[PDB]
Amino acid sequence: AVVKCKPTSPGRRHVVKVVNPELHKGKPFAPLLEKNSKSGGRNNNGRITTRHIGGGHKQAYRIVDFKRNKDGIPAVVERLEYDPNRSANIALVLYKDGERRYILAPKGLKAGDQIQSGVDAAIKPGNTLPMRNIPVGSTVHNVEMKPGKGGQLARSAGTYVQIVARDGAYVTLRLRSGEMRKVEADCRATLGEVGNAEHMLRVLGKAGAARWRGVRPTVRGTAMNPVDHPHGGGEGRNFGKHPVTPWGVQTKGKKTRSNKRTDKFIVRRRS
Amino acid sequence: MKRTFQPSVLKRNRSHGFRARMATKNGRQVLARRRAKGRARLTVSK
Amino acid sequence: MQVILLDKVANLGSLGDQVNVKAGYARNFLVPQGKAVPATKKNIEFFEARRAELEAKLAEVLAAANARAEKINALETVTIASKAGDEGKLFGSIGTRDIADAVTAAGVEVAKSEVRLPNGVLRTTGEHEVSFQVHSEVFAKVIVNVVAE
Amino acid sequence: SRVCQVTGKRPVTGNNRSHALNATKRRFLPNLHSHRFWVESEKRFVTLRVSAKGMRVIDKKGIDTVLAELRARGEKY
RNA sequence: AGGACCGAACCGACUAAUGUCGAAAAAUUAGCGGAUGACUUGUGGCUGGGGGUGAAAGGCCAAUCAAACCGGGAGAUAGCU
RNA sequence: GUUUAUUAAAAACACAGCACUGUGCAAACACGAAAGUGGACGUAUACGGUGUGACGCCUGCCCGGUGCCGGGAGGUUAAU
RNA sequence: CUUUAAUGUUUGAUGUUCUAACGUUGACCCGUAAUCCGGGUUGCGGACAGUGUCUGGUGGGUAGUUUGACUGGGGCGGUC
Repeated sequence: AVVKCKPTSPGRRHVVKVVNPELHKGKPFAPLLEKNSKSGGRNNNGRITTRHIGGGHKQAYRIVDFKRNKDGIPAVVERLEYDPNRSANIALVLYKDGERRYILAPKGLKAGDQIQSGVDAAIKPGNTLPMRNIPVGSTVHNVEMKPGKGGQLARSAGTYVQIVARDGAYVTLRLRSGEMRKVEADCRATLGEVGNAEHMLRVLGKAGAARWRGVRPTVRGTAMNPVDHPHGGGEGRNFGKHPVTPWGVQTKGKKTRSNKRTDKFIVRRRS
Repeated sequence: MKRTFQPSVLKRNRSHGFRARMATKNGRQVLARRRAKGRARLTVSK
Repeated sequence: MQVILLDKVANLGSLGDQVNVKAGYARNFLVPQGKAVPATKKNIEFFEARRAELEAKLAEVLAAANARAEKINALETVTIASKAGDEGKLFGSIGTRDIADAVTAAGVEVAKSEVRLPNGVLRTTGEHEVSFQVHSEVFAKVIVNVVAE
Repeated sequence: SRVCQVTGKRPVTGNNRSHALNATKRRFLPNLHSHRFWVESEKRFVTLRVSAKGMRVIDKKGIDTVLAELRARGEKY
């Protein structure tokens, strides 16, 4: 649900919250937790490799099952939980044998639902099937690119891909970016689309909302000096230069895709 | 006025102590230069 | 490069002739597979006598043994029962491990790599023709019928 | 290190004269490649880091002779 | 409930005066701003000089920064005093 | 809210929001002669860069020049 | 010689298939109570990619330097 707060005071005026009543109001499953120390954008050398990253509230990593290797074992959905790491919510799944796992929650998933994995599975949302068994023209999420890898495509909230073509041992996928990718058939995918589709409606409201979300202030190149940035300098907001990255690479319409290795799996580019 | 020098025995030893100097070769060269000069206090220590 | 040949190559196979070959081809294929030996003024003398005719029989016997063993099964047919899906959509794709194991259990004694699948990987249920490459010039035809359970 | 395990080739520094004769320090690297050589003595494959020239000498001279020379040199393959 | 309000500790440093061989190599006195947060603080770590860090002032990096400090090339060179 | 510790606390910087653009994940990009790390145990409702700066009404005309993207007849064009 | 057409030859651009080089930040097993690494098995790519030498283009991202004298101060103008 989307609720807009009353303009009680500045900073709360523009906040738009996304309240999810069916979320679990309690501590998560301790056995599946794992510490996640923040890096602040620093790498092993200790230098800032990625800017505008730092701070934020402490958050624990949840071991989410992406491979879904428990084939032929029906499992019930215990509840849904808030995972700070993903944009989408996660679901606690209890298998018939009595083990609990975390999975991405699609739109149609809710407590008390039944899910299954492997070829011997129905077509209900949330089931894990290989594309060869999935009918063409359907919506799937958490797609794999190589068998057993785990799934990398369509993992964010409200994301999905289409089965557009089936060329024998290969399948063509149309991604939310308008990209048509050729993928090997045997590797797995999950039916339905990721839940929490209203992630756009949130606006964070104020400056500090981004601050405790792990994001640091961004400094425009113009405000910088000539030495530290290619932009900057001059009296009175002078630019007179083509936009560029801080390291001289020309941005704003310069393709940086140079792989020559995965191009054989690319059918069409973005448009 | 918080001056620059804020003493701390632990940090002083872990930054300029004997074991810190010997860990890396350059510190080893520093000890060698001190010995050649014949300084009474080779390094910092209690 | 000059190299003496032991096996019969389809294109340049003449059992020990000084035919130029690419160095990479010899290093990657001929040498590891024992189909050739690097002869440079030294192995030539040994080949003229110890291998010019002696090794010919030692090489033909293997071809004869393969020919007799690969006709062990007079029926020349394979039947496997699979729990295929309703109206097609076989349970899961099957490669060569299953058929090779079944053939070994009841049929011809064959290795794993010896099996070749020219027509896909036998996905659709029904009768299919499979070719086995047992020798450089010997081809074997086998009929495989998958029965839905 | 970028050192051939057969011929001992190592990177060698040098200058790159420009059209205006300007000199800048460069470095010529050997054409090293990781290759897997089949040896019948052990009936197994041994991985080596060799250059294009190194692979030629292995191709000409016996693989065993190169290994024996390599063992004498004291380098572990 | 609140980067909500008034206001001590705490953090900050807008105005004036004093002080400029001062008590102090930026302080005191009287007012002033924030004060549940993008807050503040202790301890210990990480980032090393054509580099770091920077809510961006060429600011900060041991009272020194449009390129730190120490030693060396080095008795650099000085058509200048 | 932040800033020129030690003459400038501001109209400057940041800001939520908006737009453009790059990136299909061995991602772009960054630090590294390299390995390897960060990005991220994230994967397009995500991430980087750039500009603008809540919100309201809007954001017009011009592709010559300089960039960027795409095309390809012909010309020119290194090593070899 | 102008003008044609078989077989064999030097072949090179182009396309298809294969795997044994090579890639694998795919899976499984072992060293090994090990997310490194190595080996083995297998899958997927595959003579591409990637790397070395040579070479064209791009290249203030970075570096070393230059940017005259006369002159009723200098600059501008003019002059040599």
